Amino acid sequence: SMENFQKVEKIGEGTYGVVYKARNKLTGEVVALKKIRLTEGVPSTAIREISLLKELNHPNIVKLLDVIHTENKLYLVFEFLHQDLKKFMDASALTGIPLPLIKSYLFQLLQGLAFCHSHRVLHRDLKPQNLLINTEGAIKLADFGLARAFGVPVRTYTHEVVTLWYRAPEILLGCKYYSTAVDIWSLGCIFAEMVTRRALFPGDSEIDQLFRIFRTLGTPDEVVWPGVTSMPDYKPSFPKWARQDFSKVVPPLDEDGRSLLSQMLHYDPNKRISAKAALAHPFFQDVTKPVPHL
Amino acid sequence: VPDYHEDIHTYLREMEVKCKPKVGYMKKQPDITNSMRAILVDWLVEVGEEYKLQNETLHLAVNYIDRFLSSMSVLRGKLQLVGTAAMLLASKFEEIYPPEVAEFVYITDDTYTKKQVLRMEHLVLKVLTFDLAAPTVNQFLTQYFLHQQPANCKVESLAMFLGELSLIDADPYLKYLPSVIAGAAFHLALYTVTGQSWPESLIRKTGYTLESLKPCLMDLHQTYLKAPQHAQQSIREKYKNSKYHGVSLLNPPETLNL
Ligand SMILES: NC(=O)c1ccc(Nc2nc(OCC3CCCCC3)c3nc[nH]c3n2)cc1
Ligand SMILES: [Mg+2]
Repeated sequence: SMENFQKVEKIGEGTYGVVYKARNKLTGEVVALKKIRLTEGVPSTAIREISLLKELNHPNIVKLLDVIHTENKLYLVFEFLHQDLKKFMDASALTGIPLPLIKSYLFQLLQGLAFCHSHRVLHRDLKPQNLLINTEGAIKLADFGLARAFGVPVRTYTHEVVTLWYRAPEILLGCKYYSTAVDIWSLGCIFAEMVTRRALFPGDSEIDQLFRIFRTLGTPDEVVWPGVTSMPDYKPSFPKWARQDFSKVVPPLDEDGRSLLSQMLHYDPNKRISAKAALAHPFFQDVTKPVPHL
Repeated sequence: VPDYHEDIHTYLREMEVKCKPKVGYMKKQPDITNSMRAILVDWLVEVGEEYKLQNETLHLAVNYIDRFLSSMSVLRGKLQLVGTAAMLLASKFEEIYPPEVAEFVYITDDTYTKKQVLRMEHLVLKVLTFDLAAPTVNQFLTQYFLHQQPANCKVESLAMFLGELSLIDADPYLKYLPSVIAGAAFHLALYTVTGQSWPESLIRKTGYTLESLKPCLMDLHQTYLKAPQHAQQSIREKYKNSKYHGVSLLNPPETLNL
């Protein structure tokens, strides 16, 4: 089955499995092989990822090329990308990531996210480690092991969801229904982080996360977010911090930027901008596709 | 989130077609019958109740069973194994906490071993080419419900209940798409309970009219009228429960007056 691949080096460990870079001996094509040693049979994370990735075919969604399915092992053959945002931003250490490259990745990521959401998929674990970039200037959503197909309207799904720094206030406050708006929030956080190159809400616990968010955006009340004070994990004792002027939240950002970021980090999931709608934001009027210094 | 409702609806209707089981398959099944399938489905319902599984899970499971059986001929003694593996797959896909494999072995009164359930799971996966995210009558109804004014818990439960019956009988329901059964279901529920019809907004939405749904509506209406007498009864019992507002106890309309 694996005759044609030559392992080259181990890439890392995601939600499940282990990923290796490898090349196809007959074609030349470099691939990421996610290996799943096969208890309880095929893990639901592997079942969702494959079933969902097969449907998601988009230039900004990492592409599943093949599934080599064995009795003891299951292998996912993915298109190979060169690095992750996280690795890149730490490399962008000094330079900083230039606005045009930021705008581009953001535009692309909104594209890949729009497509997921139009295909009833929540990704649920967007964070720089999971966003992969190539040498041509493309960026792509990866690791759909946390993903899930949703229904309309949504019902309750796993509460235990999204890396904490990127996790929406509605998940933190225990809302019984979350939707596509969690992924947009993640992406908001990432946008801020390409800019400042540091995580916008690096909390070490749930209450820590909430408070950091509240310090930045204001403690939400019923006015800014109808329904909040009745949320299972909301507390009347929450300090009431004033909202900051957004220009202070990401100083390098100009008017359109701040505007876009604020709609991505709207508290009220229903008012939070959709990926689709964000594509037409003035922030993007001059969007091109620079290749990054790799 | 109506920001995507229509992208999704359109997609589900493209996908229901690609995900449709072959309408002719039982005729090509040497050893099993519609009747043995209905028994199997009726047991799946029960399993669903016993582990408090989502209705969506049941429907998915069935979908996998029909599609698997569309190319794989199975001996009657093995049909339950297909069904067990399919429910374990549907659970892994759809549920927050899926019942563990042992729980699936157990509910076959150990008709089958762990290893057996798990090699079947692998085989359904291959026959289905991991394509598990199939549209169901459930995903359609749930969209159609958005079109109530005002919403009506009884209608919803009644819709759910009839869509559910439709899983039980391959003849006739294997020749209707999810989207259509759901349509007939919802029209039938709405009418039964409230006297209203398929709203103009769902015509605009789905492009279906009463006229298009008639064929299915006639079948379904008969299934409704005859349900108390069917060989399989698990859905009827399920739908007496307070969670579905006891709608199995609602009397079917005597006529539909189309
Ligand atoms: N930083 C690095 O060193 C690097 C990274 C990633 C990388 N390329 C690549 N990696 C994948 O999984 C990587 C995993 C690792 C752990 C988090 C989830 C993603 C892929 N899955 C599908 N295509 C993939 N391509 C090349 C170099
Ligand atoms: Mg036969």
